[PDB]
Amino acid sequence: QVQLVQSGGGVVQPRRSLRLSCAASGFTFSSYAMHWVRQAPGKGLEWVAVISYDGRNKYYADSVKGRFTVSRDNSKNTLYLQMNSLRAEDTSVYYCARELLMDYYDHIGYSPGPTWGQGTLVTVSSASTKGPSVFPLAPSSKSTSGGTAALGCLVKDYFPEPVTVSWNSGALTSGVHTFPAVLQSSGLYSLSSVVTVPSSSLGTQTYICNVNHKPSNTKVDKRVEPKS
Amino acid sequence: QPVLTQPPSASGSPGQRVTISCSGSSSNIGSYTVNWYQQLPGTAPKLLIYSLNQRPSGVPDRFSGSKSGTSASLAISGLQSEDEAVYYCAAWDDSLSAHVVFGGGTKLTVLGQPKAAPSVTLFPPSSEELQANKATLVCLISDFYPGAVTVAWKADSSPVKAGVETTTPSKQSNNKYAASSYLSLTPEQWKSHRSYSCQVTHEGSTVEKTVAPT
Repeated sequence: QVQLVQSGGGVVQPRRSLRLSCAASGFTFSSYAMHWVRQAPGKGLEWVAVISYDGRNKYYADSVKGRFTVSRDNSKNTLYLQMNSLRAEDTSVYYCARELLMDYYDHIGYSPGPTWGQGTLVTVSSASTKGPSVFPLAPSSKSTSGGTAALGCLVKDYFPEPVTVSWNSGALTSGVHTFPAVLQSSGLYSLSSVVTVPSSSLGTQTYICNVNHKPSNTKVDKRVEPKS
Repeated sequence: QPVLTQPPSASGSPGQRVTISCSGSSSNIGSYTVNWYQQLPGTAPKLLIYSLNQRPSGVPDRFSGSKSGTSASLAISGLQSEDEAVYYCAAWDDSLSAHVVFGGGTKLTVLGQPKAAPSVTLFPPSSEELQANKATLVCLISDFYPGAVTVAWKADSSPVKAGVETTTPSKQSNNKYAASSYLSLTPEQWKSHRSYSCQVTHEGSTVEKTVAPT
């Protein structure tokens, strides 16, 4: 069958290197220009590079010029991306893709064609295991509407994923919403967990968020109450 | 031009036609052909349209492409549920620093349940965080459909862009969507304004919540 298979992705620090490969089968690789395209989590496609069939001509995205090098070995039906001088923003899934037509034309240029690999994830980060700081998100008149109050916990600055949050050791589940984490420019994650409860309980019922960050073997139990 | 311009999102009901535009310039769409790609969650993009108006085998004939001047357009006749996907246009660009240029992607929702406006909750910085010399506003956005929102923050009435981090909407278990946005301030910034607001825009309607220092 016609296919491309990327390998080589993994976790790396910035200012280091990583080498990707893409093994083609089922078509005449040596007759086609080849592309690399990348996609950051939750974001759009970004072209990285193209290499001509014979390796004589290469073009690059401006942001990787001077850092990445595309190459190929036609005898092995393999495409390579040598990613030197890695930066955090190089974090992405990297796809290889075959050029649309076998030969080059004036009104076409280059463009990714019909054959794409499955992607390999490269994660570039200088962060290291760190447990979260947990802050209460106190209920207030402003988080209260219709006999229901919202209150929560802010789970800040941890690494890596994941964190789990329960409320009252599992005794509170209805109305609990733990949101997906944001990855901050600092390289650390934060998330929030919010519960909607009857306003009636804010006096009698105690609300404790139980935060577990297994990667750092940290556990935090924090009571969340109305402000003072 | 570093990104061909596409609408961030689109929607239609089964059976409807939709069109998705892609705007560029003379050095890309004006001079070279446009391709379209379809991407489903967690899967590689698929070539949908090449050479402006041609379909690979395995692509339904309800997809078509056109171009006029420096704009290109993907039309989907007779939407079906499986057309829900992100669509990207791309073209070669022969500027200085020639390159393939992608559009930013359009998330197309094929409407399968009623429109649902987001619930928004905005929390101010806690007193514990302020004592750590930090301040985070937390804007939690849930239960919206379709799954596309934009978030804008204000200090008093003025736009704030620095220190904003917003997640990409993710499906909830009930098939509506959630997102969150965080505004980082200094304690000084937080107390030096009368209020801050998080505004969420969804299908043309805005939901704003406001908090103020204690």
